[PDB]
Amino acid sequence: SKPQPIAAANWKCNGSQQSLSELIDLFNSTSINHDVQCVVASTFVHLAMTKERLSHPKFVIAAQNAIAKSGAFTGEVSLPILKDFGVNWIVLGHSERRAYYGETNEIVADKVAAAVASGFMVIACIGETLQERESGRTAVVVLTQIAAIAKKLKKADWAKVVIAYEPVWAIGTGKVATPQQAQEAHALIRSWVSSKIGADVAGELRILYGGSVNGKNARTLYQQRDVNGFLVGGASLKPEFVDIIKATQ
Amino acid sequence: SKPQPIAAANWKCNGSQQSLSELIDLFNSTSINHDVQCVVASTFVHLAMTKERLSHPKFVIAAQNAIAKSGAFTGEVSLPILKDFGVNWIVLGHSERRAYYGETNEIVADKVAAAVASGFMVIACIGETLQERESGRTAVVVLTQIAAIAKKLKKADWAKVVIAYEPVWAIGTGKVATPQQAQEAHALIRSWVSSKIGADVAGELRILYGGSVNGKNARTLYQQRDVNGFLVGGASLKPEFVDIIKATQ
Ligand SMILES: O=C(O)CCP(=O)(O)O
Repeated sequence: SKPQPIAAANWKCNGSQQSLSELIDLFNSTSINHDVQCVVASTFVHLAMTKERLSHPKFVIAAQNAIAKSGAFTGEVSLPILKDFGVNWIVLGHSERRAYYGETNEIVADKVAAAVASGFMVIACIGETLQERESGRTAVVVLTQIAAIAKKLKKADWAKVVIAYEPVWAIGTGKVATPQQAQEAHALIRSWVSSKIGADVAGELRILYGGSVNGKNARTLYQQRDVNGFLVGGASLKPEFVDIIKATQ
Repeated sequence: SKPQPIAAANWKCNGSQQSLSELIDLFNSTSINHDVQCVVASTFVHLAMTKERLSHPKFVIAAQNAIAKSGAFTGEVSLPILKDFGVNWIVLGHSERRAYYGETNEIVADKVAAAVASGFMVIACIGETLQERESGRTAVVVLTQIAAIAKKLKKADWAKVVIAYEPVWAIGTGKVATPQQAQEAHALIRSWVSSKIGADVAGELRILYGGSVNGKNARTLYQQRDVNGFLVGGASLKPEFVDIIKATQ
């Protein structure tokens, strides 16, 4: 017995009106018969189009980032802005952002807290590098990530949180990650939550696999005990995302 | 005589749907009797609502930032995405991006270069901080900034560039630079431009003032030989933006 799965599509910084419109269309067609939460996370610029055009009852929209308050932050987009706009979902603290845009754990932690406080469903990202992994530092890092986030949350706040574990060590590196390696990590996050936050929170918590997933492997990855869905990059700009959703039962 | 002035609104990370509709209705209501190019830079999230609703022939819509190419940059927007969406103007290198989000002169220069390659009209922000001004270093700072941009740009490119001079210490503080401070700063930029690029280019270039511009101060700032207009933060969220516009006459 698992919680409700989530098939999240992180379109990242990609797409055109034309190409996206098409994909939206493929999606609304999809017959999904089980309890799953489909999430399409578009660029800020594509939100409106996606909003109007996505009609499927299992699909909800997410933004790929946000700052906490409004004000003088040229080029940024805030939680109030998003909330007014009718977005209740958010990806926070992705790998690409921690790398290229200076997202310390504490910045992420703060963002998650702000979001949770504004009523969003947060897909908060954690995950270690090839360097970190290699040097025997996996658990230390992942637990620190989750702990930093954990601090600012009250127990009741966990209902608003989804964790996506990203194997950074396996992305762009050459390395392969097996379903047992996903699961090793997944189970260690849940361990942590169970232990510090509580078994009841633990049981309900969605831990999405945030690494390389496609139509071929998603069923297998899904087979694992602590894999509750996916945060999809590549395969999300594609028709196979539909197999990704199916693979969640 | 002078080049065609610009009056740009930098809404920054601010706004509500209804609030912006309102300004836009006002803006559409306004009869701009003189040749001025009016710009509205709204958040990414509102580019749709701005583009669809903003009717006035003297107004363009602009983005507050972008990255050069599309790819795996979760949270970010690229030039190609903006170009696709019918946005042809961009504000780049803003003080708040340089400060908070580590945008170096290198980064700005690269962004600008790419933006002009892709056929955008670019408002490039340059300006010293309080510390530098008090240290006597303003000259060095502004030139280094302008020269960085210059490196990446060949002659013709200049046609699509607009230079915004915004002293950090005047950004939403109340400390509007005097007309004398602005005019000496603006002249310096132009004397560097004529020297390095060409006199032909220097007379064509627009150089804008930004930092604590309101309806009151605007007319005098504008009277200075080398002041081609304004980049307005705060007063752009108000009906006084209109006053600032009429000030470029
Ligand atoms: O930084 C800007 O672009 C304008 C700052 P102000 O709000 O003082 O006009």
